[PDB]
Formats: sequence, structure tokens, C-alpha cells
Amino acid sequence: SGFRKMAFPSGKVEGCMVQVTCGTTTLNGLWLDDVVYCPRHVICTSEDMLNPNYEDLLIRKSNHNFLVQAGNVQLRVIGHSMQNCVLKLKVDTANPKTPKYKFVRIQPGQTFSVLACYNGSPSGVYQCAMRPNFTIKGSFLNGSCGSVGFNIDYDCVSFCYMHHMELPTGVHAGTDLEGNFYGPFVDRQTAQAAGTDTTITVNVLAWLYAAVINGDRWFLNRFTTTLNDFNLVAMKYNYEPLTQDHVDILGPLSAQTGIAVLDMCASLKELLQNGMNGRTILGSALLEDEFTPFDVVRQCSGVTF
Amino acid sequence: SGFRKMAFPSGKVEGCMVQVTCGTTTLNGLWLDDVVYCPRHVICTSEDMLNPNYEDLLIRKSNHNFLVQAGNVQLRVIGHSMQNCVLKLKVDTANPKTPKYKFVRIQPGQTFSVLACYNGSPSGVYQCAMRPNFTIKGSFLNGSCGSVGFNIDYDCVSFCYMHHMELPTGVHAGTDLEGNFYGPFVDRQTAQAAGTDTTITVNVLAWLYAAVINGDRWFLNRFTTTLNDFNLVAMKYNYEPLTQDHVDILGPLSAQTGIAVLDMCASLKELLQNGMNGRTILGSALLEDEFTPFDVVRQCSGVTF
Ligand SMILES: *C(=N)[C@H](C[C@@H]1CCNC1=O)NC(=O)[C@H](CC(C)C)NC(=O)c1ccc(-c2ccc(OC)cc2)cc1Cl
Ligand SMILES: *C(=N)[C@H](C[C@@H]1CCNC1=O)NC(=O)[C@H](CC(C)C)NC(=O)c1ccc(-c2ccc(OC)cc2)cc1Cl
Repeated sequence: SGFRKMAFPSGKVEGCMVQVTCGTTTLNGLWLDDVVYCPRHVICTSEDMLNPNYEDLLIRKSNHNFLVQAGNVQLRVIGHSMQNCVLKLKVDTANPKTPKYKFVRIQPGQTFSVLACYNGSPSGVYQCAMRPNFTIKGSFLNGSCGSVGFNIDYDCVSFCYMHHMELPTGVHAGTDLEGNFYGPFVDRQTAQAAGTDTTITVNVLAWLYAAVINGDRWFLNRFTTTLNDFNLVAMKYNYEPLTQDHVDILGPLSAQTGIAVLDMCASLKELLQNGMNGRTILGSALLEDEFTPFDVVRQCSGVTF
Repeated sequence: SGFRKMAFPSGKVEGCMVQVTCGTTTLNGLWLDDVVYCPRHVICTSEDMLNPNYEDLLIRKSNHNFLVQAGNVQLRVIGHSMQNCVLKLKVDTANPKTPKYKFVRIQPGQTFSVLACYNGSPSGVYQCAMRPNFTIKGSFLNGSCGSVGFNIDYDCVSFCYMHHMELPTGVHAGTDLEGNFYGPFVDRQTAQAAGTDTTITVNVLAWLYAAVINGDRWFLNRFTTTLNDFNLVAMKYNYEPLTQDHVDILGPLSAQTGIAVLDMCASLKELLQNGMNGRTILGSALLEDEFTPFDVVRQCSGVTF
């Protein structure tokens, strides 16, 4: 096809992954400057995970109870603090591989790369999207907590995600790098319901736009529509209501492809009702919503770092 | 679902990507020890690409005609040589970031990660598979030549691919790190037909096996079959004939899932004939063949580096 789900080069982020062990529990940590960030439920035993009292379990723990390993070397913890749901460990050495970074909280629909880590060593990288119900559909096993989601632009690394748990529906939930969970989720072993998920509409439109340059044009039609009428049929199929803001982001894409945004909305409208009839767009037989407009522009123009 | 296409951490490979400019043409290079590897058609002008005579165009070029840039620093070329279809540039400095590496030629069906590069700076990483017709379905633009495909195990980096061109059907063709093209392809601007592609059967079986642990079990049935009868229906649907060797690789997977290999073949057989009926396995509405058995084991057990 010529279009793939591709993640940022994980070079900068690999230099910050460390191992954090507390008692018998071990997970990944993010070593930036002289601080290491990790999920706070590292101080939890298997019995404590059913209903923890984190402020009560933390005070029992001390600096020497936290062992940080950066590969085969040891870090010495000279202070600890709880910020919401992340643990902050102050070490005596500043990470020589700390990049120009930034702690951001992303919005639903936005994408980011995930460096899946186990025991502080990188395992794999993949692209992910913040679902509108504030979950992510990742690939995580036990010991994956502490892995981070990040974006990179030019030279800066924006850490936006840290992994914490898996929901009963198999999806995943985590926090930003300040400990605040994405969504109405808490860190304890209880049945937690994610809301009714939806489809990021502006993302599907950017994907259909990407398909036009890459050869697939069979879904294109000659019908057009209006912004309202599209939203009326988008509500029924569990899609986000497109706004004038959404159209403005799809703007430069429509100027390159030469097909107006409202024309593209009509093609998706008919794709929504008429189905796919067994055909494929860009190799997929479903409608992809994990490509932002900026993602489509980045891959069809080749922005590097 | 709990299963994603995830590429190796690209940290080691980013340390070897350099820029190579010859005349007005520029592409990516791979800097290992004191040698830089790059596609040989860097010595080609736009007119020369229609039918080059590489040995005749090379002798006109000299050391000072090759400028290698490792970021903002310059490398000095102290010798050049043509190995098949790759150019070898000997520099005066050994790359300090050279990892433990190895030059391998992979077989059809095998997967590898691709670090897409432009002007010697990494742009993105994604998973790819060597199609049985010796093409790959990648995501490449102009200036992407010189990007490499690689696998990583424990600590070693096995470079298996270097990008060279795009075929009329939108797929891609390249060489190993010794210049030998994968398939019957040459480096010139002419209509080149890739053969009739097929579906890596042992890969689809490993994917259905991955779906079993991850929750999807609706495609499972109670019919069983034999190795022959499966192959007879695999030929008609353009699938590789499964061999006793293929079954042996799917062995440890069948022992974990507790379902024999031949039972799994019957389920794919019915999936092949009866279709999908609109259902989805692991979120996809098609049968994925870019997951090797070893890939499925690696992600369902968490092998790190
Ligand atoms: C971190 N290392 C680890 C990664 C998890 C585990 C496997 N896959 C992942 O993403 N994180 C955890 O184990 C956390 C720890 C909490 C204290 C934050 N817990 C969970 O991930 C978790 C929480 C609740 C349930 C659950 C499911 C269904 C229920 O009823 C049907 C009840 C509770 C499961 C899990 Cl894995
Ligand atoms: C490397 N930087 C560059 C990357 C290509 C270009 C865009 N996408 C890619 O993968 N490599 C090339 O441009 C090479 C150079 C050769 C001398 C190896 N060429 C091609 O990629 C190429 C070759 C032939 C055709 C072609 C297609 C159809 C035809 O008739 C229908 C005839 C020729 C196209 C291309 Cl892009």
C-alpha cells in the first residue's frame, strides 16, 4: 500500500529505562536527570493490591528499600515522594543520557509511541492512541508497568503516558508523568469499567486522505454533504461529532489532495452505511482511527529527527 | 485485543545512520566500525537511472566526491569499493556507537524491523516481513534509500535489509548488507515485475495461535484434518504448503495452548472457505501473515534486550 503504523525512533527513551525493585515487586522506571519515575504500586504486595492505602504503605518503606538498577550499575536513592499515582525517587547521579524532554498530558484521539519494557530493558516499540474513553489498546504483560508513551519532535521528547494496569475488557489504563490517571481509573485490583468507546472521526478522515495519495480511491464518490448531516450519521455509528476545529486540522490535507473536507465526509458516510463489500483500503478491511492528521502528514512528507 | 505489531527498540541502529552525498544525490548510510554502507545508485544522476553502467560511472568518482555526514560532523573517505549493489566507504574514524552486529540474509516469511531514515536522521520504525516473492510492503519516500532492516537478539543486531527501490505495484525491493538483491531485481529505473505473491501459512497459524491466548477463540472448531488435505486447500487459496518442518516450529506454541497443530490447520481451512462473516480476530478483519512463530512467542512471553 505504502502506509504503515510506524513509531518514533526509540533511541532517546531507551537511555532512560531503569529497573526498580521494592520488596519482591519489580517494575520499570524512567530516569530523567536525578529523578526516577515509576508506578507507585511497586510498594504493593499481592495481598495489598486488592485495596491499598498507599500513604500508609509508603511511610513503612525507606530509601534503602528502593533499589534502582541502570543496567548492571546501581543507583542510590537519596529521597522519595508520592506524586498522585507515580513514585519519585531522587538519585545521586544525573542520567548522562537525559534528552531534551517535556511532560505533557495528551487529549483523546492523539497518538504516541510506546516502548514496552520489562526489568528495565526495552522489549519492543509500537504506535498507540488515547481512546476517547481514556484507555489505550496496548500489548502489555506482567512486569510491563513503568513503560512510557512518548512523542518526539525535532529533538524534544514529550513523555505523555506511563503504564499502570489492564482493565477487564483487555484494554489498558495509565497516568501522565505527574501521576494523574487518564480517565476515571484507580490503581487497585478491582473490576473497573471503561466507558463506551467511540471512533475518532477526524483520525479516520485523515486515514482516508492518506489512502488517496497511496492509490486507493474506490471509496471516493460524487455525492458531497454538509457538516450537520455527517454528524447525524456519525452519532448512530458511534463516531465523534466533527467540529469546525476538526475540519481546520484536516485543512492542509485537503489542499494537497485537492478534495474538500466535506466531500471526504460524504465518502466515509457511505462507507459507514454501505459497508466495505469485501474491498480493502490500504490493506485493512476496517476503518483505522489511530492515525492523526499530523501522523498522516508526517509519513507522507518524511519529517525526521 | 492484547497483541500488536511491535518493532525492536531502534536505539542501537540509530547510532549508525549517517548521510551520504554524491554530486546532487543524497541518501542514508550505515556506519559500522570504519566502513559506511549505502546503496550504490548514489553515483547516479536522474538521466543515468534509466540504464546505468555502474562500473563505468564509479571509476569517474573519487574519494573527495563522497561526503559522509554523521550528524553535524564530517567523515573523511579514505577508500571506496563496489560490492555488488552496495557502496563501501572506508572512513578514518570507527563509529563509537557500533554495536555487536552481524550481516545475515533472511528467508521468505521471516520478519524484521525497519528504521525509515531520511538525510541520515531516523524518521520512524515499523515491522516488516520478507514476502515469498522477495519484496517487502514498506513505507518509503524519496531519499529513504539506505535505511536498513534489522533484528535484535539479547545484544546482537542482525542487519538483513537495505532499501533500494520501489516496484510498479507499490511494493519495495532491496539487498542484504552484501549488495545481493532479494529476488530477481536490479537497480535501474525500469518496469520490474515481482512474482505472484503468496501468504506465509506458518505465520497465519502462529497468529491464530496468538489469538487463542488473547481471548479470540470463535474461529476454533471441532473438525481436525490431515497435513495433506490442508495443503490441497492451501494451494487453491494461495498459501504456502505446510511442511513437517513448519509444524515443528509451531510445536512449542501448540504445547502451551494445548491444541494440536493439525487441529489449528482445520480451523484456518474453514476460515479460508467460510470466510469471516464480518467477525474480527485480534481486531483485524483479514488474516495476518507478518507474525512469525518466534514473533508470537516473543510477545506472549516478553523477551527483552
Ligand atoms: C504492571 N507491571 C502490571 C501490568 C498489568 C498486568 C498484566 N497486564 C498489565 O497491563 N500492573 C498490574 O498488575 C496492576 C496493579 C494495580 C495495583 C494498578 N493491576 C492490573 O493490571 C489489574 C487490575 C484489575 C484486574 C481485574 C480484572 C477483572 C476483575 O473482575 C472481572 C477484577 C480485577 C486485573 C488486572 Cl491485570
Ligand atoms: C532511494 N532513495 C529511492 C527510494 C524510492 C523512491 C520512492 N519510494 C522508494 O522506495 N530509490 C529510487 O528512486 C530507485 C533508484 C534506482 C536506480 C534503484 N528507483 C525506484 O525506486 C523506481 C524504479 C522504477 C520505477 C518504475 C515504475 C514503473 C514503471 O513503469 C510502469 C517504470 C519504472 C519507479 C521507481 Cl520509484
